[PDB]
Amino acid sequence: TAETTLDSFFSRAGLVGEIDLPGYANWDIDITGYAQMRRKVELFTYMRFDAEFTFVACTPTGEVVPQLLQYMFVPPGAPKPDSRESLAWQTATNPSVFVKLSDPPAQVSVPFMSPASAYQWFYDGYPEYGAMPNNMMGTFSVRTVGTSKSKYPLVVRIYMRMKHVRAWIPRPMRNQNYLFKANPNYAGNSIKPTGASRTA
Amino acid sequence: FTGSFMATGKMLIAYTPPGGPLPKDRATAMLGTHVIWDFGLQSSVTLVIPWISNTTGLVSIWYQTNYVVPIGAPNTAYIIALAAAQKNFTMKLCKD
Amino acid sequence: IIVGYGEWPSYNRFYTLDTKLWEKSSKGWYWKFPDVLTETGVFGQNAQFHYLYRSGFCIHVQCNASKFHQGALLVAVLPEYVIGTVHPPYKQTQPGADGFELQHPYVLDAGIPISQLTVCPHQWINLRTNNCATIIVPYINALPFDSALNHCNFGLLVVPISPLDYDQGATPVIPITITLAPMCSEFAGLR
Amino acid sequence: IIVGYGEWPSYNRFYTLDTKLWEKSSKGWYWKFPDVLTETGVFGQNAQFHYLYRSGFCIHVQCNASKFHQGALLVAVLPEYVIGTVHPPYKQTQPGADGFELQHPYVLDAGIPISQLTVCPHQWINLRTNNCATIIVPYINALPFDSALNHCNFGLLVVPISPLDYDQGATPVIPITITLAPMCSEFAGLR
Amino acid sequence: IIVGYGEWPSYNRFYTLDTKLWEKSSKGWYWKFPDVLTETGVFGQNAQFHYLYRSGFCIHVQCNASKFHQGALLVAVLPEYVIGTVHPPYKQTQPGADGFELQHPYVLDAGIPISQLTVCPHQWINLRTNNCATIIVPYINALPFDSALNHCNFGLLVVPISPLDYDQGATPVIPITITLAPMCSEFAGLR
Repeated sequence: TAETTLDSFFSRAGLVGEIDLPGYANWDIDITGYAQMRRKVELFTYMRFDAEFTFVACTPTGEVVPQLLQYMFVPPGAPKPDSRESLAWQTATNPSVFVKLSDPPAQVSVPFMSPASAYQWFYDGYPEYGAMPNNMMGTFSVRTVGTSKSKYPLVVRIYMRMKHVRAWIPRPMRNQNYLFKANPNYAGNSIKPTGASRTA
Repeated sequence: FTGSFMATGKMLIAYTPPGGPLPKDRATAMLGTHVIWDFGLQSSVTLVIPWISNTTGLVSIWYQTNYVVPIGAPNTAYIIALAAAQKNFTMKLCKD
Repeated sequence: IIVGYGEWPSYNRFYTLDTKLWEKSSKGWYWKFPDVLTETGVFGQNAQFHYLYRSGFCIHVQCNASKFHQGALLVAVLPEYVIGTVHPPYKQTQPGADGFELQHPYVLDAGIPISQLTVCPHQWINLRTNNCATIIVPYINALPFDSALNHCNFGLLVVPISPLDYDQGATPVIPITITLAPMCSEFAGLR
Repeated sequence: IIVGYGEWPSYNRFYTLDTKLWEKSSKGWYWKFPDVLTETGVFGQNAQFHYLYRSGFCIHVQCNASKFHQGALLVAVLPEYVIGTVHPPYKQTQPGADGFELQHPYVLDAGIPISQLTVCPHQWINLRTNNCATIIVPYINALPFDSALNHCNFGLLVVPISPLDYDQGATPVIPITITLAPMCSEFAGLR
Repeated sequence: IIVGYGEWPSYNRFYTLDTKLWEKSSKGWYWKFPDVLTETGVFGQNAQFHYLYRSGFCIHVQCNASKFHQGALLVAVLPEYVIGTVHPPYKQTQPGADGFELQHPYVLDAGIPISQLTVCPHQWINLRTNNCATIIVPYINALPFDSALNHCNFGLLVVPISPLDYDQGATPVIPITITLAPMCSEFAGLR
């Protein structure tokens, strides 16, 4: 029984988003970034969990270079940086982490951000239909510390693991192929059965 | 209700207080005082008029659902209305 | 009775919607709650003149069929039942006290299988077993109160699992009656 | 049972009359009591050889109909049921254990409305509700005893309020059976 | 407070009507009750959708005048205040929450003297003595309940007994505010 608990079902950090810096990039937090995890989270209607993020940065060839990086987390409602010299970078209320590529990957924890009591994956209404307003976790912005252009191309990988997962209102699991990240529509003409068939 | 035993259906019996007009449809007929009468289960229902005196009230009867009947049973039925007075009815000023 | 999720609604009369005529070509119907009661009644008079709202419901479904008709109906409540189009129009998204017809009952207009609806609070309407199905649903939401006009808590789905069958001469349409009574209703913010 | 006027008859076997075939064109039937039993039986042997007489009655009416027939019968006793012609003949005035057919059931051959018969001891025979109707009538007269040959105490009226309906193929005639048992009978003046 | 006729109304918020501008040429104003509250408010929503009705009232009259204005106001309730024309029109007979102007305050549009109104529940508004006058009127009628749309229980009369006087430069209009709170209200016959 201990194997099928929610925490075991939703443990095992998975790669959510990859960032390329061939000199900054924004990555809005989205669990759906993990390809196979949307169908797993949609099986309930409400969730409440804390996330751990790990940032594994390296060159496109996987080689480790001596460069300083800054990943800043802007909480929901804060403005995003628009360039490499925006005043949003020096803001104290957007927590940052300064790590070299030689040091072990940065590991930060983000608590439950929603003003409601649970993350809801389906909004049966309007705040534009189906736009769940208070599901926004924040945003992670990555840039290389320094004023001049960096000497190496970088690839940043993000691994997210949920801890303390709580769920409510189970529902049937998706069987059709996903088309859009926000609304659940399918392809009506190319509708398929749940599984395989036979002859008799 | 005087239909076949295998005949089923529902009917709406609404009473409108004095002054109120005839409802335009079943949607506003249900909002007032009413009973939902299905005659597949119960063959006779009673509607109690709250109070009258010498505008008067209205009683209307609506098809909540269509008339469903099996094969071999008559396709038309009849309803008999039996009216009476409660224990608190009184009269005055006898007149020929 | 089926008490949805094992909880009675906590902290007020019967409403009868239009009958739906179940046929050989019928696919299914769904009603959005509490949007089904907003446009009609004293309950819907409070909904359109208040900001916040919370309430349970007591949905009762009946079918008037003889002994020579056969078929089965699956009635189930699906909290936060979002529609998936082949954006939906307003009439399809929030149909009034007249429901809407499912064009693809297999995926239920949401890309989810009909076969798995039994995970939700439900009852079976088998014409040879019973004609009644009553479900008591509590208030389900992430917030204690919510807008009744811009948000639907759940959607009542009634789908013919097995087609209606009858002999020629019998009545070809089976009326479906739904009687819903708000329970433990609350309102706030008189606008 | 319906006890007529709330009194049990005070101070003796079942008699079965001819069945009456209820049809689509039937208007109604009436039997004169105790003249219905005078011509037949050991009871009627005393009636024709005695001067005075008093007795209650226990009228039981049954209809043998299936579930695919519909209709309603009003059975009621009317003390001193006098006939009004459009004088009546003897066969119409005192019909034997074969009743008579009402030509004008609306006025009941007496100029009185059928709609008001419920003021009398009565029962309803609704083919989808019940097939039996039993009425216990006491002795009703202005004198303790009366002649059984020249005077009828009351007349049992059986009138189809709603016409018999059936599908073509079903039995078009519904037999009506009346079984009457004299109760607390008395006789005097052996002639 | 003046309790009308010594009885508190037996078996619900303040309503503020439009201010009336008291001037040098003003003759008087009258409001018909409960017709003054029928067209406005949640109270008037029940009045127009119910058959019967009964309620007391708590009329409060205020005048905002300085120490350099003078005048006196007689506020009084007159049960069954019928208008007498020099038939009245509808607007004159039942004026809404805007009253009507008396053309002949001496006879009070009813052929009765202004001098004798003190026999009714009343209070004096003397600008140098007080600015408030509150009257508690019970339900007065020959029947326990009455129609709120076709019948006015009483009429609140406010008449300037002595003309308003002031020096040139002071404000020439004195606003009159009436705040009425239904008390012990009852309704029946939801139409």
